[PDB]
Amino acid sequence: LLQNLYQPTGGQLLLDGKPLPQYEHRYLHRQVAAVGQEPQVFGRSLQENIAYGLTQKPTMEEITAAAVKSGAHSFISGLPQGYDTEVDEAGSQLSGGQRQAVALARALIRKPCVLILDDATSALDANSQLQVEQLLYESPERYSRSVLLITQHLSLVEQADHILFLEGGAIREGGTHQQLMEKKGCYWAMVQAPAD
Amino acid sequence: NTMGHVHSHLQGEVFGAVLRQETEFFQQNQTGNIMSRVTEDTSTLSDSLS
Amino acid sequence: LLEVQVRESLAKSSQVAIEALSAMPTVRSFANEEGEAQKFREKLQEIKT
Amino acid sequence: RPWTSLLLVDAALLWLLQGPLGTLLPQGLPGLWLEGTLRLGGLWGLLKLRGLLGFVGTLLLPLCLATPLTVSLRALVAGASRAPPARVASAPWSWLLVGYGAAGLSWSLWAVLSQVNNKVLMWRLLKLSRPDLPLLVAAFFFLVLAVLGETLIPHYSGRVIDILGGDFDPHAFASAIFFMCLFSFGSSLSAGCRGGCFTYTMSRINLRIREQLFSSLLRQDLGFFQETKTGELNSRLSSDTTLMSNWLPLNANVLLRSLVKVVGLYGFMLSISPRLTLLSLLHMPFTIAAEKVYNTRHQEVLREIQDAVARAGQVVREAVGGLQTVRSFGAEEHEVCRYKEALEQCRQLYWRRDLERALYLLVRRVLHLGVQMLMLSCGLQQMQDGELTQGSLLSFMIYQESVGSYVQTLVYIYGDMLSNVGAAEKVFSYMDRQPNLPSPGTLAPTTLQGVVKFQDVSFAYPNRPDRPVLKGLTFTLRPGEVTALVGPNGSGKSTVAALLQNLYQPTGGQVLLDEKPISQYEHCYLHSQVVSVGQEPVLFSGSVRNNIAYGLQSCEDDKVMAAAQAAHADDFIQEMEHGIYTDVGEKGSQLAAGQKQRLAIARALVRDPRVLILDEATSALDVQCEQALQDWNSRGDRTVLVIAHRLQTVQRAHQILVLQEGKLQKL
Ligand SMILES: Nc1ncnc2c1ncn2[C@@H]1O[C@H](COP(=O)(O)OP(=O)(O)O)[C@@H](O)[C@H]1O
Ligand SMILES: [Mg+2]
Repeated sequence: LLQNLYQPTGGQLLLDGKPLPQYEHRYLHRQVAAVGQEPQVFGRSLQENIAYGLTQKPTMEEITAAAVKSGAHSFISGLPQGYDTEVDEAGSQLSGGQRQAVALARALIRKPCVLILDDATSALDANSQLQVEQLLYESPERYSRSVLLITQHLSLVEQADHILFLEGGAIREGGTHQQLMEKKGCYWAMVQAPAD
Repeated sequence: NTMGHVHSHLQGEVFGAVLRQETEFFQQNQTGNIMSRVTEDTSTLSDSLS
Repeated sequence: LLEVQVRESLAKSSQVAIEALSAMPTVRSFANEEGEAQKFREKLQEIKT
Repeated sequence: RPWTSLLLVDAALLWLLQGPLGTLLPQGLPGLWLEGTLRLGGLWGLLKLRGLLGFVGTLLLPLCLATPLTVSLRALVAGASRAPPARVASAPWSWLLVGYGAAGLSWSLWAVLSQVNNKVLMWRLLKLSRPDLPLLVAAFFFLVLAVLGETLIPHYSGRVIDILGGDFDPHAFASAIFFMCLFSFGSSLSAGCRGGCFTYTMSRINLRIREQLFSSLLRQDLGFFQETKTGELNSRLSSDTTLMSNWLPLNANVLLRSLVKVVGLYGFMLSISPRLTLLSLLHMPFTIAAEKVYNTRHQEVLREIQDAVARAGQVVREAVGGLQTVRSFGAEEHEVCRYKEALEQCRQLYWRRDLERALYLLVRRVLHLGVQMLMLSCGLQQMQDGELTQGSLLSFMIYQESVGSYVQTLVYIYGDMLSNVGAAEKVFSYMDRQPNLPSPGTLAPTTLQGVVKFQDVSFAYPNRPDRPVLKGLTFTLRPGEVTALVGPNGSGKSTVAALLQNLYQPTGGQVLLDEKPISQYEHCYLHSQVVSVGQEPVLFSGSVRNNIAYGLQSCEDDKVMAAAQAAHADDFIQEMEHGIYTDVGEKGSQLAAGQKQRLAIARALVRDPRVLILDEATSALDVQCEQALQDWNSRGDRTVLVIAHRLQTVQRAHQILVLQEGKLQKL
């Protein structure tokens, strides 16, 4: 819904105080960027995957900066052809975690105002997890964007400014980590479920 | 030459129209089906036309 | 009407082929090449009729 | 240099043969033959001595024996009663000039004229068309009947015309009309049956091609699908198959009619005038040379066209398959631009093909007009000389033009069929490709313990063999115990899973199931006893029941329900519109990620596998389901390999194997 793929049946969803359909297609989709749950990678060079949909082709400096931010520079640089490494149609060359890093670099190269991360840390290794934590809660650019962090890694959720427990399609509770832990509601039960 | 131009223009128009649809149009119509309609139906139509 | 049916059957065959050839590790990991072949053959049988 | 030397030596030899040497030689046909042999011998010797026979030898035998041989043929057709022929050297310069021109033109035609791949592909097409033999027999029978009736219609048409033009006798008019109608009716019936049979044969051949190509593709190794693209394979399967059978109804009919008629027409024109009949063969060299050139160009352009069509199909495949990702970057216009560029390339290739074909048709029309003018001139000269009468000349012109048209049609249609069959070379290549896999096994033991053993297994993907992924892995998996394979991304854990399922072969070492190589087990038994829950499960469009029992010939609904219950998929299955008969969507699109993982787990568990490989089977799973599916997988008689990115919910495993950069690390 936040990417304008579907229109809400009820209520209203406002970006900067105006509905998403009132914004231009490409403007909206370069101002709101999302890393999907199973990110799709096309059969092209990693350079063309990272910059996919930009009207003005970015310079390699921008692409490498995005890869550094997402942690994809480490493995892309080590490839025999580097950023010119043609990717398979299904992206089978890129292992799980590397594909998510490439998708995150693709999202970040746009410098979006809204950044959605949909279970984007499931496959990232320790280095990329540290990179995403730095990007969220430490980077100077965090002040220029809002992040919707859909996840199940409580390490990042604990630092989240706000937490929303969407259970059954409705938000059963919300607030900071301390408030939810005090309430001992669904969030506390989920956190202490493994400890049971 | 004219028929080649017609064929190319028609295929491009069909592909653009398909891509202009909504997100659920691609859950009712499956990838191979749409691909066959775009690539094969147009080609046969144009050959018969010419 | 006849040609509409023919095009629809060809499209269904294309769907079967595209779906099978895109998940070959999954088809082979369950030894189901014969089933995909059977689905394709059913669509071809419609086209033949 | 060589040409001037040839001219000088030829002039010297002719001058010598004109002098006292010629007087010794006899007069008549033997004299000309001996003079030609002496000329050829002198030229051959004087060129072998001077070492200029490397490329001028081909022109020697014609140039020296074109004049005598010609004369002989004349004396064999028009008779030798005429005056004895004159010697080459004694003949004026015009004969020598015409001989030089004839030798040069024949040399050029033979250079142009001097295929096996096309012949073998056509033989393969005939082998594939063998099952349609009865239909072809019926079509040939109906074709023969149609020709026989069409030979009878003209007599009664002419009778009707004559009756109308002259005295009108109603009885004769009615009889002629009746017989014309009768024969037209019969011929039309036969023609319709013939056309229907040919069309049905073409359709059957097309469907057979498609089925065989798809069944062959399904047998290929996985590197074949890594090195190819799905959209291009579909483009082959839906367009090159059409090309392979796109001409039978028309080309076959035309070829067979022309074949039936040419022999009789040649017999007739031999009956009228063998001399002019031999003259009429002037067209064949040029026809065949032009056909060869055009066919080469045509086949090349057809192959390029098919390649471009495949590329455009791949563009559409990627754009539509990943629609939600292109639409989430506002990149539909980019995809349309890419497709339009591909279509422009295809259009330019089409234009080249059509332009070349039009130019070829123009060229052969010009050839036909010129040869007909030449034949008319020669026949007029003969008629003036008194050799043949006006009626004979007209009849021969009709017959010879008809045979010329028939032969040109035969050549063109045969070349067109060869080009169409050979442009679809990748279809035959895929149908005849041999998978890079070991020979199928035959072991289907009733009882399987499940003891797996990797022994010094080293693996490198055949697409990139220069980069090893596994380096001397060695371990054992025992039944009733759990082994947790843990390591960072790119370690090679999914490679271990693929090797354990026999999807790839190790470049070194062995993978043993019950002390025997895993490649020695039957395909179906192996993959029903060794099952895996993949990293990102792939579902297929259809009912949930089919997805769960995907690959089982007969699985009862109770087993499907039990598998769903075991995987905790029954909770959300009953909330669907139709339960287990609800369509999941292409790639399981109408589902949540955890629901897809649970469905994959249920599919894996429905088989009661002896070896179970859970490759990140609990990544996209909520904490409650992760805890629920913790360790009940094992039942004391099942080997389990739980691949985990980290040491998460795996410390309850009997054995722990850490893998880093393709190397196993001891605890
Ligand atoms: N189909 C393939 N063709 C070529 N190289 C591949 C293929 N699949 C994987 N690789 C390479 O082999 C490596 C092995 O890692 P892999 O086992 O796929 O991931 P992980 O170790 O995270 O389970 C990958 O990182 C990739 O570089
Ligand atoms: Mg893996």
